[PDB]
Amino acid sequence: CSPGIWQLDCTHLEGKVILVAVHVASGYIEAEVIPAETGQETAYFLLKLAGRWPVKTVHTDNGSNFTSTTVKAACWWAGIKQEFGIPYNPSMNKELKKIIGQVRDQAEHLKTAVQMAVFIHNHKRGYSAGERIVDIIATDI
Amino acid sequence: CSPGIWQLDCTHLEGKVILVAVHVASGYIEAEVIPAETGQETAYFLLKLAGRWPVKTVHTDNGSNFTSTTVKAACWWAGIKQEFGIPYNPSMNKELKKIIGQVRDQAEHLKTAVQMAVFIHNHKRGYSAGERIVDIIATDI
Ligand SMILES: Cc1ccc2c(c1[C@H](OC(C)(C)C)C(=O)O)[C@]1(CC2)CC[C@@H](C)CC1
Ligand SMILES: Cc1ccc2c(c1[C@H](OC(C)(C)C)C(=O)O)[C@]1(CC2)CC[C@@H](C)CC1
Repeated sequence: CSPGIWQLDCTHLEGKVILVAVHVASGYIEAEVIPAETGQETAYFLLKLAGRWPVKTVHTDNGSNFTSTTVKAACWWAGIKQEFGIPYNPSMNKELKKIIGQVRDQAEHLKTAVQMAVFIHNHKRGYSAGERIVDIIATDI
Repeated sequence: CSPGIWQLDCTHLEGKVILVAVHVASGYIEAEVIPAETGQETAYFLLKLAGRWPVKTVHTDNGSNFTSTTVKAACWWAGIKQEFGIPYNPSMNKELKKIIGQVRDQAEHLKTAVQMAVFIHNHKRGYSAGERIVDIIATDI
């Protein structure tokens, strides 16, 4: 609901790892294939994300993702706090996997199809996710 | 001046290649270390960028960057045209290298320092580049 909240999760496809970041208020997605589920990969991704968008808090469906000192150092440097207002009651990852499968045959590498699917998701329409995120953030200013 | 214009260039540091994308109207930067100056690296970067921002035209200071069929295919799929309104009369890359040098000792890897410098650049103040780009794009809507 708030404009600075992002949710980060990893999902798996074709034996590879996809890190998926969702801007909760807009549905806008940032995703990319990473070599492994490691603290260093998560930390580097957070640093990239935080330099491109105003990231205030981060949530996840796997709390242990954020236990490594390397991730904690990346949140510390970027001024990112953990999100505590989003409960866990056991979506976009399935929508993303659906789009990836639709375009998968158009690219050789999974990482390319992932970026094609991010493009499709963020620009699909009644605004698009890419339109909503900028309107939410700009309005917050 | 127009909200869909980006300029892409590669610069070199520590024997590595930095791809730098600048949103011309705002000064907002996206940058990352890439293994080599190749058409495939440029194409993948453009696909990523185009899924995150509304990219209409792309300029560069090295026209031959955009001659590979692989880059042409990435522009074709994302609907990106070449920018023809920005002449070439022989800046941000120097500002970026300045910031990188300031933070370089705080990280082991150059790629990390680059993302730290992107963060510093985009959030430095009279708005910041990250504030201007969202205001420009949102206003365009
Ligand atoms: C390797 C490779 C070779 C050639 C082409 C592609 C690629 C993709 O890999 C890179 C993004 C790293 C260049 C891929 O994974 O096939 C295109 C078309 C032409 C790029 C644009 C895409 C929209 C379609 C796939
Ligand atoms: C390898 C490595 C190991 C440990 C730490 C870091 C790193 C950096 O590399 C990754 C971003 C890939 C994790 C680096 O290049 O040193 C930090 C602190 C702790 C991450 C946060 C940064 C703001 C400072 C450097």
